[PDB]
Order: sequence, then structure tokens, then C-alpha cells
Amino acid sequence: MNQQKSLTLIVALTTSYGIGRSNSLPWKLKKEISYFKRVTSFVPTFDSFESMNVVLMGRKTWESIPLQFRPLKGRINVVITRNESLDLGNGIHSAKSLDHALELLYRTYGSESSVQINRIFVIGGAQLYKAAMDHPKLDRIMATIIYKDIHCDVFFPLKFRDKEWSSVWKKEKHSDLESWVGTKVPHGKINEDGFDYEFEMWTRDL
Ligand SMILES: NC(=O)C1=CN([C@@H]2O[C@H](COP(=O)(O)OP(=O)(O)OC[C@H]3O[C@@H](n4cnc5c(N)ncnc54)[C@H](OP(=O)(O)O)[C@@H]3O)[C@@H](O)[C@H]2O)C=CC1
Ligand SMILES: CN(c1cc(F)c(F)c(F)c1)c1cnc2nc(N)nc(N)c2c1
Repeated sequence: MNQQKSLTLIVALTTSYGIGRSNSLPWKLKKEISYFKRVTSFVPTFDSFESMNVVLMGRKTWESIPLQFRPLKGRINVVITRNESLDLGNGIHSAKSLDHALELLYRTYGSESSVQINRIFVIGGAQLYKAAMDHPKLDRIMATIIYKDIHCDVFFPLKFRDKEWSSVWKKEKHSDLESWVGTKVPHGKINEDGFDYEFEMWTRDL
């Protein structure tokens, strides 16, 4: 009653797998903002009327979101923390692992519920990404690759774009990214903030 759904990871990272610096993201990318909001919020119209996507995030990532942007609107938010006592407010769900979050979600958004789970996204940070990359239901990575070795203090845990992982993770065609996201997506290099970046979708077989 717990693993009938794939997990998707969404991440922005450098070519050296850097993902963060000083509890924030060391870049200011307008399209990337638009894209993260769209991908995590989009529900295909063939999915049920009640459907909403889930964002799962680590406690440090939650604490990095400014209060005025919390919870992330139009998505079911879950914070993974081993601190049972931590008050999230607004009915935001708290869970002590990735699988505890999945069990809580299925228990809460059940047969009857006016809200039903659609896609489930892991949105960071580094420690939660490590658990997700180990999870047997993770099959899809929406990667924004940043073409500059911007100095970071936190790194992505598995080098999924590198030769060593290339028999498991495969980059899909841009039109398949656009099919899955349901909307035209900029194709190829985008240049803001002094360097190029681009959107990619990588998948693996479970
Ligand atoms: N580039 C990107 O796409 C993204 C980058 N980031 C960057 O990541 C950095 C933060 O990463 P990190 O410090 O790793 O923080 P996380 O957001 O992963 O938060 C870590 C805390 O979350 C909880 N936690 C995480 N994983 C688990 C687990 N598997 N089981 C139980 N609890 C877990 C623990 O909370 P507790 O201590 O309360 O028990 C842990 O101390 C920041 O720089 C941020 O800006 C964040 C999101 C996206
Ligand atoms: C953690 N985070 C974030 C932080 C905030 F303060 C926000 F208001 C927000 F919408 C997202 C964030 C931002 N952009 C991202 N982009 C990609 N591609 N992947 C992520 N997981 C991500 C997370």
C-alpha cells in the first residue's frame, strides 16, 4: 500500500555537481525560477480532478525558503526531519524519512479525499537527494545543468550525467521532456547571470 508511484528528483547543478552555497543557491536565473514552478505544479489534464503534486524537501531547505513563499503554493508540501517536535505550521506535513513521507501521504490523501496525490518531486537539499538517489522508486531526474564551476559548499551525491552512470541514466530527447512537462521548454543553452545553463530530463529503468 506504499510503492505504486515513481519519485522524480528536480535539481539545478553545476558541471562539477555543485548545488548550493551558504544555505542558498549561488545563481539568479529567471527562467529557472519559472521552470521549477511550472514543473513541480503542472498536473496533466488526464489526471484526476482532485490531483495535486507533492514536493518533498529537507528541513534545511524548508528553513531556506522565505516565509513569504511558504508553503510552496499549489503543491502538497512535506518536510523530512527527524525532529518530531518541530512546528511547520499551516498543516504542512512532517515525516522522519522518505518512506515515512510516502506512507503519510497515502494515509492522508486516500480514496475519498478532495485532494489526491499526483506526481511526487524531491526538491532538495543534498542530504535528502542522497536518500532519494538510493530509493528504488526514483526513476526520473529533471536537471538544470549550469555550465560554470560556481563555488559551492554542497554537492549532488551521485554523478548521474557522467560516463560511470551512463548505462543506468539516459538523457531523453527534448521533445520527450516537453511531453512530460506538458509545455514548450527552452531548448539548448540559456544565458543569464554571465554563463549558460539548460534544462534536461534523465531517466532510468526501475
Ligand atoms: N540546487 C538545488 O537544486 C538545490 C540546492 N539546495 C541547497 O542544498 C543545501 C542544503 O542541503 P542540506 O544541508 O543537505 O539540507 P537538506 O535540505 O537536505 O536538510 C537536511 C535536514 O533534513 C533532514 N533530512 C534530510 N534527509 C533526511 C533523511 N533522509 N532522513 C531524515 N531526515 C533527513 C534532517 O533534518 P533534522 O536535522 O531536522 O533532523 C537534515 O538535517 C543548501 O545550500 C540549499 O540551498 C536545496 C534545494 C535544491
Ligand atoms: C529550494 N528552492 C526554492 C527556494 C525558494 F526560497 C523558493 F521560493 C522556491 F520556490 C524554491 C529551489 C529553487 N529552484 C530549484 N530549481 C531546480 N531545478 N530544482 C530545485 N530542487 C530547486 C529548488
